Amino acid sequence: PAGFAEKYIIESIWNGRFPPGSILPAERELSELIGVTRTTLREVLQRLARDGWLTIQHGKPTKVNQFMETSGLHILDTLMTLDVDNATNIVEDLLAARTNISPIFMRYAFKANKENSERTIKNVIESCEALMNAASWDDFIASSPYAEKVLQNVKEDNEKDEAKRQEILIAKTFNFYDYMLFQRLAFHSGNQIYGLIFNGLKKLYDRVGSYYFSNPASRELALKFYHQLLETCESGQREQLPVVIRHYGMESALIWNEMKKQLPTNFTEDD
Amino acid sequence: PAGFAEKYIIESIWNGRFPPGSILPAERELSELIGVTRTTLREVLQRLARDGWLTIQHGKPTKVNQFMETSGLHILDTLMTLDVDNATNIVEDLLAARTNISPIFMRYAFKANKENSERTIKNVIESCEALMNAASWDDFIASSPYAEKVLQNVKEDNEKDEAKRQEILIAKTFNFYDYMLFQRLAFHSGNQIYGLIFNGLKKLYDRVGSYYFSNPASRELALKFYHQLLETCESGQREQLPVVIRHYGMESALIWNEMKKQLPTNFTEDD
Ligand code: NI
Ligand code: NI
Repeated sequence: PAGFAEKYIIESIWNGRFPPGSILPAERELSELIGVTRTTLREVLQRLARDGWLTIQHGKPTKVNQFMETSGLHILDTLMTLDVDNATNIVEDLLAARTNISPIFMRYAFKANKENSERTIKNVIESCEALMNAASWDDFIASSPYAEKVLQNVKEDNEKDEAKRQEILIAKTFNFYDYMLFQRLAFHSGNQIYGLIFNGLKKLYDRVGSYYFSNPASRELALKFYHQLLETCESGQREQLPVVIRHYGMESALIWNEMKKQLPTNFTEDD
Repeated sequence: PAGFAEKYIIESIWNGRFPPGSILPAERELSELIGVTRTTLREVLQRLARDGWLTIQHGKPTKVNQFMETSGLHILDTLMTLDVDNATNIVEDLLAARTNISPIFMRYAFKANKENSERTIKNVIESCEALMNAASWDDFIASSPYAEKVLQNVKEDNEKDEAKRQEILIAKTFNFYDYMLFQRLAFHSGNQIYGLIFNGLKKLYDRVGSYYFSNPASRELALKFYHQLLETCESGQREQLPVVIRHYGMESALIWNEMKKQLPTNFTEDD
C-alpha cells in the first residue's frame, strides 16, 4: 500500500539517493518513479514531511530536510530499522536519557502525587510478580485485567516454536509493565512533558524491552528496582531516590552492554 | 481541504462529542457525517490515529484513544488552540521542563563538545545583538545569513500596521535564535533525545516565544543568559552552570507570569 511509498522515500534519503541537502523531484516524476497513485503520493508525501523528513511550501518545491533538524522522538525507532550498526548508539541514548531525567520527574511524582505514585508502582510490581510466577504466559494473560491492552501491545502469537514464543511473550509483557511504570510516574510528576517524552519514545522502548527483558536477570533487577522505588516513596527518604536510580541505571546498562553482543535477527526490523 | 476533517474529528473529541472512551462511528457514516471523500477520510483519519488520537486495528472498529496516553509532544501545541484557559498550564510545563533538563544536556555539551557549544552560543549572541541594534527588522534580515530559514519560520509579513508588524517580527526572530541555542546545545550534549525533545516541542516553543520575546526585558534577560552560558563553557566553571540556569529559569518565569495576564488575541489560534 502507501507503506511502499513512505518506506521507499524514507530509505532513499538514508542510502544517498536524495541527500538531506538535495531537492526532491517533481510531483509527477515521483508519482511515476516507483508507480504510486497521484493523490496518495500527495497525501503521504505530505505526511512524510510532517514527520520532519521534508519541507513543502507553496510555489517553491519540496526539499529534503536536514538530518534530525526537525523530526521528533519517533524518528529514533525508524532509524533502528535502517543501518543495524547505529542501533546500539540509539539504545545508549535511550537508557542514558531515562536514567538522567528519572530523578527529576520521580521526585516530583513522590512529592505531589505520593498516593498515585504508590498505587502505580504497586500495580506494576503485582503484575510483574504474577507474570514471573505463572505456569505459562497464557495462564497469566487469561487472568489479567490488562489482557486486551497487553494483546494490543504484545502482538506476537504467531511463532511456531512454542518455547521461544513463551520467552518472547514473557519479555514483551514485562516490558509492558516497565514502560507503564516509567511513563505513568512521568505523568504523575505534574509536568505532562515527561510522560509525553515516553509516549514519543514508546516504539523504540518496546523494541528494546522485547529483547532486554528476555533475560531473567533483567527482570529480577527491574523488580528489585520497583520495590526500591516503592520504599523510597513510602518512606519519604528523598536523598535515596537519585542513588537508587543511579545504581539501576548502571547495572541495567551493564546487562544491556553484554546482551548487545547477541542482538536477535529481528531486532532491526522494518515494522 | 483535509484540514476541515482532521480539525473536526480532533475538536469533536475535546467538546465531548466523541469522548476518549467512546467508539468512533462507521467508515461510511463518518465520511457522510460532514461530507468528506471516502479515501481522504481513510487516509487522514488513519493519520489522526498516528498522532495518538485513535486506535485502528483490522476487523475491530476504530476507538478514540485516552487523553494523552499515546500522543507525543506535538499534542501540546494542538491543545493550545483548544480551550484558551489551559494554555498557561502548558506554558508552565514547557518552561519548567526546559529549566529542569538544561543543566544536564548543557553540562554534557560543555564537557564533550566545548568548541561546538561555544560556536553555537557565539552565533546566537551575535545574531541577537545585531537584531537588537538594527534600525529595522527588514534591515537585519536583508543582511542576515539566516534570512531564508528565518523567513520560513517568521512568516508574518502580512500585518498592515507596520509598527506592530515590527514588534511581532523582532519577537519571532529573537525566538528563532533562542530556540536555536537551546535545541543546538541539546544536540551538542551527545544524546540525540534532548535535541529531539526540543524538535517535538518546536511549534509550542515558537508560539510562546512570539509573544514572550515581544517584551524588551525578556530579550535583554535572554541575552545576559547567553553571555553567562558562554562564560561558563569558556571558563570550565562547572558548578556555575546549574545556578545560572536556575536564576534564568526563575526570572524568565516571573516575566511570563506577568505577561500571562495580557495574552494576545491570536495566542490560542487554530494554525
Ligand atoms: Ni504542571
Ligand atoms: Ni550518545
